[PDB]
Amino acid sequence: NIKSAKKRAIQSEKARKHNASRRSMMRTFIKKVYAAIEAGDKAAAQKAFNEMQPIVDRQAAKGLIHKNKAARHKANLTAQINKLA
Amino acid sequence: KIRTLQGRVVSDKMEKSIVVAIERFVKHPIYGKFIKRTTKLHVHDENNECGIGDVVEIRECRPLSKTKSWTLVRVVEKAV
Amino acid sequence: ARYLGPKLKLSRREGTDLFLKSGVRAIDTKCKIEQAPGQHGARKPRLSDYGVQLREKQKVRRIYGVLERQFRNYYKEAARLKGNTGENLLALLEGRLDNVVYRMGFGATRAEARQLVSHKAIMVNGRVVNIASYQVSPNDVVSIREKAKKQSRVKAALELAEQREKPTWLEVDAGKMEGTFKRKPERSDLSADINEHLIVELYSK
Amino acid sequence: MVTIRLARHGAKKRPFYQVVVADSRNARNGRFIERVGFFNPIASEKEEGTRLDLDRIAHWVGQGATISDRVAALIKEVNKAA
Amino acid sequence: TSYIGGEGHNLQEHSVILIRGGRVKDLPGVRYHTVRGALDCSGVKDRKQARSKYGVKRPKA
RNA sequence: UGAAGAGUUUGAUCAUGGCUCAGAUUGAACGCUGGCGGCAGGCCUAACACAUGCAAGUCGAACGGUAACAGGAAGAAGCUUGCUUCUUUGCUGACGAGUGGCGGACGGGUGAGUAAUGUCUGGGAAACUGCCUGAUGGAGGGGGAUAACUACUGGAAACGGUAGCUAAUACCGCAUAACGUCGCAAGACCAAAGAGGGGGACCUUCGGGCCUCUUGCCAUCGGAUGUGCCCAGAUGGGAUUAGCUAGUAGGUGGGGUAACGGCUCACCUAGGCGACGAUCCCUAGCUGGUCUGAGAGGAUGACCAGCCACACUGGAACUGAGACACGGUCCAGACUCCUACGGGAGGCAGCAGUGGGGAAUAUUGCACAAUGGGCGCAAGCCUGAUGCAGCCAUGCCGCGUGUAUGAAGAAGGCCUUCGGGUUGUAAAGUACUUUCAGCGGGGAGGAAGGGAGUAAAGUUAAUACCUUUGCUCAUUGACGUUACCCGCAGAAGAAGCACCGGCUAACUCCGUGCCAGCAGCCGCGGUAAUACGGAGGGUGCAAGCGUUAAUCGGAAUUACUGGGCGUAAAGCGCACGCAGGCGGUUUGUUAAGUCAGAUGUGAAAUCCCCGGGCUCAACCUGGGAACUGCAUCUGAUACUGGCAAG
Repeated sequence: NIKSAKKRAIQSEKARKHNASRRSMMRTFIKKVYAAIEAGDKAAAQKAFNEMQPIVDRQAAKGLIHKNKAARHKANLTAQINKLA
Repeated sequence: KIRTLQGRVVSDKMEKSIVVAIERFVKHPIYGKFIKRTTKLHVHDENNECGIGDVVEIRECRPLSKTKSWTLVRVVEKAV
Repeated sequence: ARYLGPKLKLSRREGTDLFLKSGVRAIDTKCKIEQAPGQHGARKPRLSDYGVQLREKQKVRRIYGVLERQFRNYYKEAARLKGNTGENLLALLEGRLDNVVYRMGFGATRAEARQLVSHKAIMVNGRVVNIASYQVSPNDVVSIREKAKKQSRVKAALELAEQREKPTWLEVDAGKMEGTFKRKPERSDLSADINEHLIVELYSK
Repeated sequence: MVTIRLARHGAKKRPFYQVVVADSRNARNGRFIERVGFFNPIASEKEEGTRLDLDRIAHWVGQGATISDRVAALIKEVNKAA
Repeated sequence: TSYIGGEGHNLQEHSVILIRGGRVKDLPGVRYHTVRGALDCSGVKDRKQARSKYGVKRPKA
């Protein structure tokens, strides 16, 4: 019907695709941390986290996540690394 | 410290949790007889340190599990 | 609203002179007071404990021309006031402008007062009022507008008033033909044979 | 968006407005927070046309409340008068 | 069953009628009392008093 | 300020006991009738199907731009001697389509679902909060794009695909660095945007920089507001529903959300819920309130307002501060329709209207002038919200339909002892009045504001600009030929409806002859019948008046206030007894019940009171009272409960 809705629709499809790419990118730099947590290496997990920390915190700043889910993923991975070794 | 609802624990079996039964008068709204209405309510007890039948002093906390929102502050009676 | 009325078969039923007509009409002079209101003559009236308050409620309604809707509204706003419910009814019926323009001495019957009021003639507190139900508050000064000061009626109907009694809760300066409802009428000076404690049981069923 | 708009409450052809403090998202004759004074547009010294309770308006305005269009005039037409 | 009271009768076997209520006291359970002169059932003949309770309306008079 | 009874079982009466009636109210309907006007309501049924029109946009001060329109600018030309026919330019106002921002989550509808983590009251913590507000800072630099647009370009269509094109406050990196997050601490890591207005003064590749103005931007901390979550109590019928429950109850850990939590997963414990009614079934949106009632209570929940839930039926999620989203997306199904049959399109529980169903419920209006809302720097656009109009006696309120005087009681009717009485001063006639409707002219108030100039110490440039004020000028009303006022007519246009045996105010005559019929009850009709039908007369109410339906009352007829059980209905056939319910007496203690006081809260409107404004009233409205509650705190300690001693 309305001219608004059929622009907000294509706009939301574009934003869907772009947001989806960002979140399925960050869900790789968290699973790279997990694949080292289960691997039981302190150092490899340390690099995995020190590379995660921008990406999960970068878009929490300006997008998908916001500060509380970024805080959660930082915290409950620092905690898991600490008690790894 | 809100009103620290005194109650008598019913069943301390369940792990780190109890069942405290509060008892209350209330005048019957339509007939006027002071009836005794119990208020059973799950309480989180952290050490299983209270046995059936001793009056405890419980408090409102954030929900701690599905249907468990009370913890006690201190016990004022021994089970036996 | 007023319904053109039962004429004198009105007052014949109640017995007492209910003033729809005023003049030499007090004596019979073609009125035939209580010969018969109709088909049967002086049939003995076997009124029940009910009929003798319907009779008085419609003595009161039909003195003033009030009706069942307005008379029950008057009943309710007389029964929510403070004090004697019956004297409250008579007070708020006596303060009615249709009435007061009569008790002033203007006109000759409350139908004439109801018509003068409705025809802009009576003007109270300096602003024209043509509602007959306007409850005249005390200390008001009722008048007659300039157009109707000498119209046809109040020059003679006023002379038909001095032989009549002077109601003592309002004063009439007939020489200037403007009056002042000075204070609230009471039961005692409102010298009527009306038993309030029949009406009040009629409505308080 | 707490606002100090007006709600129309009087009968037909004769509007009466309460100066209400309510947020924007509510319909003007929906919910509200505080009722600080009224406005009766009718004139010719029937009565006071406005009573307004300036201290609660000043409080709300200093608390982040957007004082609306007609009521803005209502404020100073009081202050200019007194 | 509905009673067709009035001063005379005018219905048929398929005319649509407007049932009313108000039990009749004689028949063993005719407790609806058809309205006169509202739906396709005519009024009553030459009837002057209580004329509203039947479907006839103001002879010139 | 508060409280009524009557009839009816009998030859008859005292009681029981139902049944009926008299009051008030309705989102009413129907029957007969009808003049106004004010205020207010108006599909209660099929959450059935929906023609057709409107119901959601805005900003060119974000940016490519020109699709038009206009201001034109330039140019070629008509001379048309300086006027205007043409070709380019977005150069300008401005603006279609496009990207972008914000709003489509509000406002508006409905009550299907929901019997309860939904609603109401009262507390609480483990949370976010676009717009608005205070404080603090930051606000450098770079990139790759893609619609627009161009040109091909399939598809009947719906709708696309190729090749170039292109900017931005779009998008993303970089330096960026806490008052941030993670972390014990160290350390680590994280953002952003420009835009206009005038350029004083200067520079200017004359881009603009640069000064300045305004506004926007990023980060953090508050605020307010909104929302999420939690707990307790209270919220329908059925026990002819007595057992239910395995992520089910809890605990470890992961994982998950803004946030706690079985919210989810692995594991372990074997619980949890239930007579104080779980589970199951039926019905139902919930509240302030409405009606009724002396009141307790009962019945309700259309209007108005707060919360909830749904948006053709059923799944899901995206985008976003906020949705699982009426006029948004994907998917199914039923449909309705286009279809070239290969495929597509739609959702009035918005407004008005249509078909249907129904006893029953309205216009396919006017304006955004007010109030509010969205976007905007503002002018402004948009608003089926809203304001008003239309229809409808649906209600409530106010008015009118004439007023006086008038007999030999005019005739004429009714009856009639024929005497007359009655209809009845009623009529006619007599003098007069014009309120409403009619005609004519006067005629507010709802309009505050916004526009154009004007002083500014404000701001810096000093006036520039902007800002607010102050002043001046002109300007905005749908309704609406407004209310109201004044002139002109003449009684000129304005009365019905039920009822009359008792209950109940109000009876006579005739026809009928258990027939036609009536009827709320008692009961009438079989030769007068004040009960049916007609006439005259009266009674009651009056633009109404009757009937049906519905609720409460009366009904003390579910009885808490406020009933009973020998014989009227009603003591289990009798015991024992768990749970339950009650508990002698003195002292001490507590202070849970109780009581007093206090503090918050009990939305607004409703209800009541004293007012006030509409010529009165309905109606509107100020202030109070009231909301009989809940929670917290402080006292008392007689009575009830606890604990102890007897």
